[PDB]
Amino acid sequence: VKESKQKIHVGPGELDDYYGFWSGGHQGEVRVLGVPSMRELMRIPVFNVDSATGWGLTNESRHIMGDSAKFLNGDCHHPHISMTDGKYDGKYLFINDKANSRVARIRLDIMKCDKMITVPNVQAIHGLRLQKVPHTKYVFANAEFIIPHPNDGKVFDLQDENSYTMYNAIDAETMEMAFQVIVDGNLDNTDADYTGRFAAATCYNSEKAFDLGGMMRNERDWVVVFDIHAVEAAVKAGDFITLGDSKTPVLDGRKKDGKDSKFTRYVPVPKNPHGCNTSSDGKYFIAAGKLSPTCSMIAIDKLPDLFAGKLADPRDVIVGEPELGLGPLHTTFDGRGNAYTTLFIDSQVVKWNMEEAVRAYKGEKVNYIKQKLDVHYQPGHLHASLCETNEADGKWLVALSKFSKDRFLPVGPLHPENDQLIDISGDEMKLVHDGPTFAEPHDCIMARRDQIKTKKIWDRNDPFFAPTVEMAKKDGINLDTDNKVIRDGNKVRVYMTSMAPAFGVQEFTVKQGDEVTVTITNIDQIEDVSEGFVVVNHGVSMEISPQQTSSITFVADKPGLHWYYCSWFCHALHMEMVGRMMVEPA
Amino acid sequence: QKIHVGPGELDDYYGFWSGGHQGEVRVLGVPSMRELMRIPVFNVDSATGWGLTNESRHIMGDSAKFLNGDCHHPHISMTDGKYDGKYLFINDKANSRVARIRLDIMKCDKMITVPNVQAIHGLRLQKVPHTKYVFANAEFIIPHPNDGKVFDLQDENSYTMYNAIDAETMEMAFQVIVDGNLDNTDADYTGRFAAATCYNSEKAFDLGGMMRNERDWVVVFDIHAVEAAVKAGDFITLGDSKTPVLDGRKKDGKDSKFTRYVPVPKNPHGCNTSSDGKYFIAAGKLSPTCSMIAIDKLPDLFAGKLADPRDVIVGEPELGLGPLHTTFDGRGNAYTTLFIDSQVVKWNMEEAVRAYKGEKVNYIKQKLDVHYQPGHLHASLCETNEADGKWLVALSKFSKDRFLPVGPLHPENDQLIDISGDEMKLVHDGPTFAEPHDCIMARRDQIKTKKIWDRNDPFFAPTVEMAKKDGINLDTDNKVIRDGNKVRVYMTSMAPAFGVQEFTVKQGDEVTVTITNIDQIEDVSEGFVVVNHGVSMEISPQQTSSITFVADKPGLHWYYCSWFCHALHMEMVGRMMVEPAWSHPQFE
Ligand code: CUZ
Ligand code: CUA
Ligand code: CUA
Ligand SMILES: [Ca+2]
Ligand SMILES: [Ca+2]
Ligand SMILES: [Cl-]
Ligand SMILES: [Cl-]
Ligand SMILES: [K+]
Ligand code: NA
Ligand code: NA
Ligand SMILES: [Zn+2]
Ligand SMILES: [Zn+2]
Repeated sequence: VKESKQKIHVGPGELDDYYGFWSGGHQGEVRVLGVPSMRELMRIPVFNVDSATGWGLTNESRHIMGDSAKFLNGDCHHPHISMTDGKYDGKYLFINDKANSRVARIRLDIMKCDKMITVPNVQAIHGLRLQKVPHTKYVFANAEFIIPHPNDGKVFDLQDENSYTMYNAIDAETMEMAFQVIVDGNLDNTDADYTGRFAAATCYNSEKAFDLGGMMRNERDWVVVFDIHAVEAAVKAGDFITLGDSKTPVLDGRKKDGKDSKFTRYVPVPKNPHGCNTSSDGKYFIAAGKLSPTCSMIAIDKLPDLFAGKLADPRDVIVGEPELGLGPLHTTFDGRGNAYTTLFIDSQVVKWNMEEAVRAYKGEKVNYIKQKLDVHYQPGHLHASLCETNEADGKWLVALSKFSKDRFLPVGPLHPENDQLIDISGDEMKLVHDGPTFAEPHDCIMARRDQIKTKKIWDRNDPFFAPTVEMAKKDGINLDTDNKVIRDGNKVRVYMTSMAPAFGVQEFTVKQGDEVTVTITNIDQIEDVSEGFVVVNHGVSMEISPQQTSSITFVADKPGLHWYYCSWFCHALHMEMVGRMMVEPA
Repeated sequence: QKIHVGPGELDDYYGFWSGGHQGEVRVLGVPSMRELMRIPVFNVDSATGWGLTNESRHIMGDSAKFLNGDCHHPHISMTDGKYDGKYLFINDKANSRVARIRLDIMKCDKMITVPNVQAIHGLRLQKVPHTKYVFANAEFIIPHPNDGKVFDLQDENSYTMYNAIDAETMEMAFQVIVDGNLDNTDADYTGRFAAATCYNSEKAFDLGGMMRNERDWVVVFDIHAVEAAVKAGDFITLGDSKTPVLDGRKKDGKDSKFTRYVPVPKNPHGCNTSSDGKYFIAAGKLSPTCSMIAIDKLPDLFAGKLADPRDVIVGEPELGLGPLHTTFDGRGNAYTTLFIDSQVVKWNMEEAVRAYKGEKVNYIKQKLDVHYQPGHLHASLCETNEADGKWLVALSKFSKDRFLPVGPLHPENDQLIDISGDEMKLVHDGPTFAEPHDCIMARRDQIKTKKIWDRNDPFFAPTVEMAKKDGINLDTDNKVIRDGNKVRVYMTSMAPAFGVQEFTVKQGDEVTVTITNIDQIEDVSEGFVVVNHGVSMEISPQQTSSITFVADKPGLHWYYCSWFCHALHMEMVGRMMVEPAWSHPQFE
């Protein structure tokens, strides 16, 4: 006997116990929440353009974004935190972009996106998860959509021998591609084991069909299992091809005339399986059945025998297939031996015992279902605290439901997502809070307060603006002290320190048509004194926090006097923290 | 008064938060302080496609080229001094705009770039007899014309202007040249008078100069005189704008017909009309006071019956260090933020007036510590004659240690305070992003929203008229219209299928995709994303939305529905096939 009775109220002056990192959904950012209050503490821009901080306008952010800075949109789903020895290490958060086929890395000490990659030769990065052991060496990313190779407009047939999609491994630390594995069918979600050897992905379109009926044709799709060690061996030996103009090593993980690749095994699993979730004890890849009212449990410790050819049938690694309810989509873990699965149709979370399910699969009459909790309504992902680690603590569960209906005040034709906080600390799940959220966050991840360590003020050597420091060095500028205007043809490079309540350069004059770069270094040492910079009627806006250098470039296409001002309330004299750009005509 | 909204309970109020430097408007439930919706305005929203779609770019006009805004001041339209729930208006200081949000669909439906001005900051609405005008301050003095021949703020043609916009048409109604500059503004409860604070009577550009004068002022506008002069045709126009411009400057110590200047210390900031209609209350900021302007002494002021403009001041209570903003409980108490002392001070307005006449009396009732450095504050219904004295939100600029560390950039702290009693009680710390400066609350029953669009809605009526030139019935048609190097795809959609699931174009073609969501059920929002083309938008029930992009890449390119709509959402996809340029006629 043990009751679910955790406190959910965080009053004024008290602090949350966990960080929550929510996907921004179709809006493209990442959001930091406090748990259990469920309040949003910060927004981290990634694929969106943020007016407030200038992400997508500043030179530092556009440098990180590369050519994809031309896109103003992203579509996020799956946020994950880097691990060492199967425990969160607080270093990085990674997230997908389904719309423009990217992966982004967030540095959790500064809470900013610091690296971004467009995955080559694929369309739509959706499923995403991290290697656990011995650390997050790879980020594993699913490209969802089958395309021709090359995709040059000669062939559109998705059944062509060179039409396929690929599993993607990105080097977590350099954020360069590591390798890609061609697969049969398509990819939905993915997860990794607790050794570094195996990873797995559900596939819903084993039919390689383009119509909805054609995609639900097979009684069984599969989860494809990857022998990452075998892939690495082939890469070290130079046994790969490359595609197009990408140097990324490409391995062929498809079945050929019924013959298995060395890199993959295809395990039959019903049906359009969706979630692919690794239990915190490291025993199982659990695939949610979706169109089948089941989950399929793959025994990770049978995978070595599978790849060695010691098992008679790939179905032999399946050790449980519990029947749970209608529309199972995703699974999470309390660390006590239970799994928690969302039932999209029944609109519930079902708590079930994994080892009891395994015994039932063998024929024992044992009820593995512990409880079903109604949620409101149509849940997709769910997430228990530390569930992706061997420290899963069984304290909090968030279920992310797609249809909020009447759970909040009406706000027009568009509705919020309902992210419901559930106490799982005791024997009985208890619903404690309804959290409305914008643009369908879809999935989220939690970390203990003591697993995250952030900077109070920037380091002057920070790589985030190192390229700007280098520019300054070429101009002979000391960013910590200088207030100078550099003239170079029709290019003007203004450098200034800023400290509330005065810009270090309070006026400058240019010629109509000049290309103006303004570089600002906030030389305050006081935490929380953020500064801003806005050029009126020129589309220019950015943040400069303490000890940060930020820069932005725009053309002075309008003659006359044009004001700039500090946007971040920084001082009692904030309204008066302003300057003048004077633009001479021809 | 219940503080917590449990699962299945609803909030009692809507809150409309300024999005600050991030540029949107946010809808919260009060008292839970949870965000229920985001309404894109000056930001580009990946999720709904605002700033990408043809409908939204049509509304933004030429300013669709800007990806930023800087919001401060949301206000709800009124009839006879009470909110009527029709419209929300908000400022853009960064690119000099005013936007209107329709509160039935919770979208921005109109936007205007205010001509011949820089930086729209202060904004407020006429109260009586209804919101005929939106009043908006341009903060910064500029040359006229601003053609780069003259830069001097002291020149006789350097000035800023007060701006009145027609609330219903969202066209300019008039502009009034002022001395000094303009910070915040409010309006009376008759329709005759509006008022604005000024902090730069010195017309300087450096920090020292802007603080030189012991007093600046609040400028008072006689709107009846302005309208009369417009009907009489006694006005000029500036540049290409047809907006009537009236001159409200002093000339050689003689007042204009349109304005009076009441000296107020010092770099005053907030300008707030008491809910009983009695006072314009100016927050003294660099002066540890507020200045109370007796609205019923204004007619005499404008008729020469008073010797000194200061004679309309009937109170000037000493409150504390750095007064910025004032609000009202409807019980005769005012509440003022003290930025430096980091408090909310509750004070009785009638007793402050008594003390100004020398009657020794302590008008200060309570000082509540807030965390930290508060800017604006808002009490529920404070802008109307129904000010109900229930909730107060103070919007503080430095949250410091009140929330978990999230790196060098901190959230703002918007603190909900219970004022239903004699003692202010702090009940909730609400962190927010990008500095909402201000917010406005409305009772649940003051807001009525639509769940399904009407097919004739003006938001996409331009799109309906485009479709008709192509012979298209948007409610039924799934057609690919070709027109040179332009391709216009029209489709219905209803979960989980697009009505056009594939189409073929030539490389370089300009493709417009128009989708009409013909579902009838509430909350089946659909989406549309073209992979690797920077294309994303929302289509809600009965809405038509459209988006235009160049098919610049040969090959097969998937599109998919982004908004979860169905159990078969994952499979609601389509294919754009782009034939390569080398297989079609070659152009340079
Ligand atoms: Cu722009 S100021 Cu006190 Cu309104 Cu926040
Ligand atoms: Cu510097 Cu506000
Ligand atoms: Cu239609 Cu998702
Ligand atoms: Ca299938
Ligand atoms: Ca002054
Ligand atoms: Cl998953
Ligand atoms: Cl104000
Ligand atoms: K702040
Ligand atoms: Na990169
Ligand atoms: Na307009
Ligand atoms: Zn997902
Ligand atoms: Zn899912």
